[PDB]
Formats: sequence, structure tokens, C-alpha cells
Amino acid sequence: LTYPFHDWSQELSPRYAQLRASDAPVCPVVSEGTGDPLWLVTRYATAVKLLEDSRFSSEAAQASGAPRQEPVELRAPGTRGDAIAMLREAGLRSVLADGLGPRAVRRHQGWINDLAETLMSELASREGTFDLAADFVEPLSSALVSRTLLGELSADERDLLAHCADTGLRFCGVTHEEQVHAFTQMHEFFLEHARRLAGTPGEHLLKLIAEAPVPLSDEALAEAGSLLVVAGFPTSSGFLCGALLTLLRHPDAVQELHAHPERVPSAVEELLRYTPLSTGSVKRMATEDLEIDGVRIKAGEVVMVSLEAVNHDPDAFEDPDVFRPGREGPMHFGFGRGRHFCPGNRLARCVIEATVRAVARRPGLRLAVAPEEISWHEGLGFRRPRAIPATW
Ligand code: HEM
Ligand SMILES: [Ca+2]
Repeated sequence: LTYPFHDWSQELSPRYAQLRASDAPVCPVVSEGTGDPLWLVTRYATAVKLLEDSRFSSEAAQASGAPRQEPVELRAPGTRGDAIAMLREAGLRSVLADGLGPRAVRRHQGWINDLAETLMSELASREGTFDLAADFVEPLSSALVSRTLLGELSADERDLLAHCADTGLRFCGVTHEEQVHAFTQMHEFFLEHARRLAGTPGEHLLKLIAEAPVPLSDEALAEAGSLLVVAGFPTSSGFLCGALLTLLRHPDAVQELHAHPERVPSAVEELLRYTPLSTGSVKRMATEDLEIDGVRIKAGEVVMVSLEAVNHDPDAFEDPDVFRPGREGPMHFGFGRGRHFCPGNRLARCVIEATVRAVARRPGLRLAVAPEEISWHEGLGFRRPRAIPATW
């Protein structure tokens, strides 16, 4: 099987269930983009074992010469390209926790919820239809990235970074050179502007990084900027788009949340399980000869986990393809698993929760077209509809 499976919409590729039901806990595939052989995990039980065993390394799956699912290396040529380890290396775990953890959620949750309400309120004051992607998701996720991560961006700088991230993270639809050049653009942008961005007002993470004792060079600050773009922008915008679609297709569940606001946290977790995001997989490279559920993985081979496939594994979740807030199953994989559990998870949950409450407070919000008529960006690394026509 060639990988990925080109399931660009919210419909998960049937290949995932096909490999899940097979006997093997890891199945061989071939990267469409590079022809590299890869291993693919689709079952919850195996993904836990893989992602909690640190002998399968995330860092090694990015070293020069690594087999990969992506058409290009996800870095600007000549750069280190694993900023999160570089920042942990430089001794900034405490800074990252201040900038991303519960203390940050406290600093930002107020305006995040004000903004979500304001955006939804302006849309409700309209006659007729509007576009929840352009009119709600884009301003909310852009504000999250600017105020909590990078600093104040001009609209043109937001557009450049968002576009570079989309193009850089593609599986297809652009040439390999344009993909590499997206990373180069972003890096060259942060070479010129990261230090300036770190000085703008606020308490965004890039400022905390620049203001912490280690000082961090221009190139280190620039690798921090690119990491935050690719980890925070297409993920947040993709996911908030998908979660709105999920909510608009379950008015019964929205009405329950309207009646019972205390149930919103469980709905946030179920959206993180149910709503698909990446069109590829997280990856790890065997740092030595290892065995996973009886399958030998040679040193240097790369194992992928489809989080979407795991999140829809019926061995872990009864009725996995039903949206069920309050379900009492195991932990979802929406943020991954183990040491590399998304450190953005606190701020992401904050913005997702703000979005769910803004919707639940205004029942009657609905798609203005049929789910089948929604148009999807084809070939992105993280699913995203082109527009979300909606109305009251
Ligand atoms: C402000 C927003 C976000 C920030 C700053 C952020 C940041 C990060 C960073 C730095 C990593 C790398 C951690 C590591 O390799 O040790 C990561 C991993 C991850 N992020 Fe996020 N993220 C954000 C939003 C999201 C969202 C909305 C999702 C999905 C709903 C998500 C899903 C993931 C997953 C699944 C991983 C694990 C990747 C792996 O195992 O290799 N992130 N995130
Ligand atoms: Ca090799």
C-alpha cells in the first residue's frame, strides 16, 4: 500500500479499518512521496506500546537520511529542524511550562472567550449566511498564535506564515521545490524578525524564550518561530474547522451542551477523539533492533501511528464512529501519547472549549449547505475545509 491514503475530507480512508482488522500489529506501506518503506500502526493497543517506548525516537525520525512519509524534509535546508529538543536542550522546560501550561491558560482564557463570543455575536447580527472558516476560525486561531505564541503579527505576516505552513506540510498538490521553499521563506522571515517579535508587547511564548537565561542566538529564536508556526497554526485552524463541522452535524448534542454547560469539557475530549485532523501519521525510528507485539523492527526503520485510526479503533472505543460526549472509554490520541504529548494541549483545549461554548450558547446554528457539498483542501497535511457556509 502507498501512503498516505488521500482521505482529505472528514471521511477516514477505508484502508485504516482494512489494516486494523488484519492479523499484523504493524503493516508495511510505502511513502508515495519518497518511495521509502515504512511501518504503519492502526490499533490502539499497539500504538500505546510504540509511543510509550522511548527506544522508538521522534528525533531520529528526522535525521538526515531518515525514511519518511513526507515528500520533503519538514525543515529549512541547513537548519537543525528539531527545535523542541533544542529548546529543551538549552534548558527551557520551565519556560515552556510557564508559556504553555496552566499559568498561560489563566493569562489568556479571558480574552480567548471574549473573542470567540465577539466573533459569533457579529455573525449572529447578520442576515443570511456566513463562512465559519474565514469569519470565525481564522481570526480566533490567528489571535491564539499571535497573542500566545509569536507576538503581534501584521495581517500580511499572518498570511505568509499560515501559507508557508500549509504548503510546507502538504503531501501533494505542489512541487517539492515550492515545499522546501516554504520552509526557507519562514526561516528567513524569522531570521529577520524573530527578535523584533520577541520584543512586542504581551507574554507570548517567543518572548519568554528570548527573555530566559541559557543568550539564544538569532538562529535559535528563528527555529523556535518556525516550530510554533507549524505546530500551532495548521493544527488549530484545521481542528477548529473540523470540530465546528462535527458540532453542526450533531444538533442533539449541541442542545444537550446548551442545557448542561458542565458537560462541555467531556465534549471537548470527544471532539479530540472523533474529529480527524492529520492526513498522515506521527512517526518514530527504531534506535536499535526492537520487537513490537511480536514483530521485529530493525534499527533505522520508521514506524508511523495514524492517530485517526487509533481514535477510531473499535477494540478501544465501543461505537468508535459515533460522536458521544460523556463516553467513558480510554484516553484519546488526539494529542498523541507519551513524552511527545502535545505541549500545546492546554491552550488548544482552551480555544476548543471556547468554541464549543460559543456554539452551545446559540442553538440553531447550522450548515448552509449539505455536508457532502463542503469543499476540502486536497493534499494538506492537516485536513481543512475551504469554507464552512453557515447560518441561523
Ligand atoms: C497553540 C497550539 C499548539 C502548539 C503550540 C502545539 C505545539 C506542539 C509541539 C511543540 C509539539 C512537539 C512535541 C514533541 O515533539 O515533543 C506538538 C506535538 C503534537 N501536537 Fe500540538 N500544538 C498545538 C496545537 C495542537 C492541536 C490543536 C492538536 C490536535 C488537535 C495538536 C496535536 C499534536 C500532536 C498529536 C502531537 C504529537 C506529535 C508526535 O507524537 O510526534 N497540537 N505540539
Ligand atoms: Ca537507513
